[PDB]
Amino acid sequence: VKLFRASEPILSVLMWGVNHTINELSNVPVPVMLMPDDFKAYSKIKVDNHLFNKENLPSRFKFKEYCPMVFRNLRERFGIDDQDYQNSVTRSAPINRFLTTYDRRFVIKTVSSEDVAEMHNILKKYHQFIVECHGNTLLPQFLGMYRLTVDGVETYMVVTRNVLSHRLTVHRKYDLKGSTVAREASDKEKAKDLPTFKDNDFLNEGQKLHVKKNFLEKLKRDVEFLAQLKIMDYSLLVGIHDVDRAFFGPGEFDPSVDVYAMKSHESSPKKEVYFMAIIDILTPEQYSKRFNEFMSNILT
Amino acid sequence: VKLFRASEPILSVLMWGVNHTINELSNVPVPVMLMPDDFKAYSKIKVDNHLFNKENLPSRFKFKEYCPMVFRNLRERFGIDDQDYQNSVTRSAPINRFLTTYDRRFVIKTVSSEDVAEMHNILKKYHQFIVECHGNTLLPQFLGMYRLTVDGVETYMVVTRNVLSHRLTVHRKYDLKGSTVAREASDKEKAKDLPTFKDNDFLNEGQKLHVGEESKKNFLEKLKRDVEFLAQLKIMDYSLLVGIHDVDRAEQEEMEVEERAGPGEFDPSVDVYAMKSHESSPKKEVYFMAIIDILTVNPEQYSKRFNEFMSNILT
Ligand SMILES: O=c1[nH]cnc2c1ncn2[C@@H]1O[C@H](COP(=O)(O)OP(=O)(O)O)[C@@H](O)[C@H]1O
Ligand SMILES: O=c1[nH]cnc2c1ncn2[C@@H]1O[C@H](COP(=O)(O)OP(=O)(O)O)[C@@H](O)[C@H]1O
Repeated sequence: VKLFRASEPILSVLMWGVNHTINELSNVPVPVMLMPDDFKAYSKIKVDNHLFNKENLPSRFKFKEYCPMVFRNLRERFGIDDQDYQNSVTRSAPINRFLTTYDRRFVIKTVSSEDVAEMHNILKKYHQFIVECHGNTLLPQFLGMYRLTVDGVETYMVVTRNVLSHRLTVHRKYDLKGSTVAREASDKEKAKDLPTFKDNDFLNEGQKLHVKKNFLEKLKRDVEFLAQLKIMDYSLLVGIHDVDRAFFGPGEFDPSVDVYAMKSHESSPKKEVYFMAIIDILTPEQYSKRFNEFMSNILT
Repeated sequence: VKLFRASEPILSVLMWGVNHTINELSNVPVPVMLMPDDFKAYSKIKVDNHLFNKENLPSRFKFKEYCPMVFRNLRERFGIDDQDYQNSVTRSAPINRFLTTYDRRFVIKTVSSEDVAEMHNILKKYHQFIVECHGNTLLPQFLGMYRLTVDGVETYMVVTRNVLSHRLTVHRKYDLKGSTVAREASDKEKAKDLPTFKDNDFLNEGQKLHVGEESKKNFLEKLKRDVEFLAQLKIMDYSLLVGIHDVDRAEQEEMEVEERAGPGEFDPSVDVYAMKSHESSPKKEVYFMAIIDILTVNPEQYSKRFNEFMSNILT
């Protein structure tokens, strides 16, 4: 019984809508492939109850899903079953603009109208690039994109698969950009429960990441693709888990789930698990090489 | 997997709507009591898809369900599972303004906005009546009420359980109102396949129904209670619907079907208006009898003439 009980009502609508749209899709056959119109399609639902079912939902709200068929296909190509996606969103309210599902499997990012337009401009090429990868890629894995309307105000959301592990506590996080600029953790951010250490502090800390080659074979392909689409401003996200810090076990992960995880070599000083993926690709060619250059020199 | 294919877009929308509201309702807990708000409540849904899922449904439609908690309670009080109700509407398109679900269990009547308003003004007394008679009534058993919007046009629909069996063929039917006036079926009507006969057609045929004492008296007690209730609401124009099933004729027809390649027994949990004919009766028959057309000569007077007529309708 899905009472859509959430820490605030926009999350109740998120849960209701993902539930609703995924059930509707279970009544829509999967095609022999996608058509152009699938890349221009949307679904729209306006809910207007009166004295009914108001305990957790609002009485009036809207939900819009951009390109349901394309995103259902992507979900398939990334190895995610729709009912799993549905349960990760609906079984308990998402948690903390960036959210995660209760099981930390997927992350929900608030985006702008500009970003939604940008994904529409990239979508057919993104999808064919993922067809040609057989999904073996470091780009964000886009699972769904929604517009919610609560109390008159529209909110746009993109759902991705999580870079970090949904089970293993992550001990240090870095947001690398490869720039010839000055990205460093702010003193306010440096005092966070878990800091986000941008580019400079990765070399001012001295962390290396020890292991090998298939990774760069995939990354070069990715950033070539992003530059060739005039995308800039993207970051690479690195997460460090210290096994030693510490049923189930330490350093133990499922690679079918934590798709980006990577075990450290025996030669590493500490026993570690790394997680690595590209993020924030909704906005040029120089940016590619510089960026690649930086990460060219993270691995040992 | 449910395509909702139907001969008309409105039926498709009806199937979608019953599916949607029943599944929504399954996420809503079943209340201890009903509250008064529940009798003014409604659920609205407005769909505008674009290049998406338009094989069977329209891109744009609306669906409204009246007092859904109240009709869910009613369903439960008439022994009808919600899951079953949605399957009868959604597994296959309803058929032939009157429709029936494919499995012939439920009847869907297009009605008027005034009918919806009348249902609203009587619903709370109707629900109390059903509660205090435990669903034992010849009145209509109302299961849902909806408003569909297709091509900018609203259509009101009331779902009821069938007076007629979902299995046993009906070979005669009468619509009796007890009126003093000459109710008779037209040449047009009397030329249909299953013509719907009226009062004087019933009398000129000298039809009488032998049900036996026990179920006769159950029927007459039910009917006294029901039409007293109706009269206390200023409701008229309602009829008794009687369908007659000829067991022997059904045996012959079914055998003629089998040749092209129990008997007279029914389930009273399902065919709740069904009565066997007395052990010592001329033909082995099964009747189905109920009150119909409830949303609208004094009302006390209509009650009186009606009851005195239907009292003599059977032996
Ligand atoms: O998939 C994720 N899992 C966990 N945290 C993430 C994930 N994606 C982004 N983050 C966190 O939120 C931050 C915002 O990243 P992003 O570059 O997409 O936002 P931006 O447009 O403000 O630059 C990341 O640097 C990191 O702190
Ligand atoms: O429950 C039913 N099962 C089978 N036929 C029905 C049922 N209800 C109504 N009918 C058919 O519809 C006819 C008219 O019904 P009703 O008197 O309620 O509508 P009205 O407002 O047009 O007079 C009935 O006399 C009968 O022919």
